[PDB]
Amino acid sequence: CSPPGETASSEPGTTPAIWTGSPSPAAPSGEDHGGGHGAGAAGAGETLTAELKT
Amino acid sequence: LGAFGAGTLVAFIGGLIKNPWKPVVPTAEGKKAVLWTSGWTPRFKGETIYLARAT
Ligand SMILES: CC(C)=CCC/C(C)=C\CC/C(C)=C/CC/C(C)=C/CC/C(C)=C/CC/C(C)=C/CC/C(C)=C/CC/C(C)=C/CC/C(C)=C\CC1=C(C)C(=O)c2ccccc2C1=O
Ligand SMILES: CCCCCCCCCCCCCCCC(=O)O[C@H](COC(=O)CCCCCCC[C@@H](C)CCCCCCCCC)COP(=O)(O)O[C@H]1[C@H](O)[C@H](O)[C@H](O)[C@@H](O)[C@@H]1O
Repeated sequence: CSPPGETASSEPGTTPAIWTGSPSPAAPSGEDHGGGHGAGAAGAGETLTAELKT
Repeated sequence: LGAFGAGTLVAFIGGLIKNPWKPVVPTAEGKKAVLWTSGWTPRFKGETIYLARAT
């Protein structure tokens, strides 16, 4: 006997889309954070960069 | 004798017997039995399982 499911079905297929993972509910109960500070405002954390352009 | 033998053999063996289809492996679709899963089963939705090489 042959297994029930095989063969292409003459269907070409499509290139897999770039993977975009989601946050981890099972492992992380909440959303992890980076830098910490007092941040008495809307929220900036302990990490804020800048780029100087000409 | 028959009842005692049945009970004693059940007592011996029941230690060994393990339900292979007890849902033990956590999965994005609820706990599942081991044979239905592997390291590639997404433990949570959208989980990124990298094809990591074994150096
Ligand atoms: C949760 C869990 C695993 C629980 C289980 C517990 C566990 C791990 C183990 C124990 C479980 C079990 C299997 C318990 C029962 C053990 C067992 C086979 C009991 C049988 C006893 C019984 C039910 C008797 C029913 C009444 C009846 C009709 C008795 C007459 C017929 C029988 C059974 C005769 C047996 C005769 C007998 C004990 C022979 C033993 C053979 C041996 C090693 C030696 C014989 C022997 C003897 C006995 C001498 O006294 C002696 C004295 C001086 C010189 C020489 C000898 C000699 O050669
Ligand atoms: C004549 C005997 C009449 C009784 C028939 C025996 C079979 C009936 C089973 C009914 C119980 C099912 C519901 C409740 C129970 C349930 O759900 O358990 C199941 C497993 O059934 C058990 O309980 C242990 C089974 C008992 C051993 C039976 C051995 C077969 C018999 C037929 C052979 C000896 C009898 C004499 C005949 C031969 C005569 C010789 C001349 C699944 O395991 P699991 O959910 O993982 O839990 C695990 C725990 O069991 C486990 O002890 C523990 O070790 C952990 O593994 C745990 O993971």
